[PDB]
Amino acid sequence: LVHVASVEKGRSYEDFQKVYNAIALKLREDDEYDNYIGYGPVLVRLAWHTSGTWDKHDNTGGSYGGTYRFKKEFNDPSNAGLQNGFKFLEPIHKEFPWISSGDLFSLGGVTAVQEMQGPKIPWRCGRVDTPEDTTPDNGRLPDADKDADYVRTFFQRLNMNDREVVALMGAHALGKTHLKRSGYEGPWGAANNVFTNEFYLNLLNEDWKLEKNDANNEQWDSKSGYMMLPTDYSLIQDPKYLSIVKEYANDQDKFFKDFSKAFEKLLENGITFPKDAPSPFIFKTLEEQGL
Ligand code: HEM
Repeated sequence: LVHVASVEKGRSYEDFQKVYNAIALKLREDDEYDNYIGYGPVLVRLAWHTSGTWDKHDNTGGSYGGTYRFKKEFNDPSNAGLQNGFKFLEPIHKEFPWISSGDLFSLGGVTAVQEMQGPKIPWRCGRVDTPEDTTPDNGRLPDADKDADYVRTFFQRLNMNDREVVALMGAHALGKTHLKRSGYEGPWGAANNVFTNEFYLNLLNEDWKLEKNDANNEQWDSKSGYMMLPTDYSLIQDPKYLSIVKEYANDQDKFFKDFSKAFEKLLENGITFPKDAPSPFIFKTLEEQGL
């Protein structure tokens, strides 16, 4: 199965910047969500989970088909809580019914990262909705209770290498774990709706204790009130990951650049872009537009 990007008919950069802007304005407006964290983090996670079902071996799953809209995928236990991101995007889709679902879910993530003062993420249009029977089964998203070997092997299926994995994990600066949603509780840091390299700094610099939470799962906790999942912590247990964590803790621009590449790649896995497709778009933030 080849998934060829097909530009929504007649649309160009300005159309998608209008969608960007509507997402960004609603992100600003709907600020109460999740104890005033706002929807940025869950939109980033929605983009990732709708992309991260991809299997490089047979091109099943991935962002192209926008299959999260079907009940098997929106009810994946691994996706618990993402319905909030979907509901956020609903009025956006109603205003711009021409955008594909995959394009909207992925654009939500780009918009969230950028509006949270993260790197620019080039974004390409052209995902096309595919039917219900193309929805990937549950179980393709990763477990959190595992070690570095798990993480490394997991991400090979998404064609990500060590640097790409450690960069992508930096998105765990954002938002928080919610006990009822996954069995883990707590934020990873203080700046959880501003995109920074704090995840790496906290991994290296907090004093972590291995504790059990109220769902009887182990997680790493600090006196500052932060947590790390076992898979996060694996990034400093494994010496290869550790080196990269230290790099990003010590170079914010490098983290931004590597995250941007890896996140675009994640959002584009499985899609074939014709030779004459438009170049990737780089959207202006609301701030850059004076909006
Ligand atoms: C080994 C890989 C990963 C594992 C096991 C993992 C696991 C988790 C878990 C358990 C949660 C908490 C869900 C909840 O209780 O609300 C979470 C939240 C989150 N993850 Fe991941 N994650 C991984 C990779 C990633 C990647 C690659 C990204 C995106 C680049 C990402 C972005 C997020 C965001 C932004 C949140 C916060 C969501 C919110 O506040 O609502 N994660 N992750």
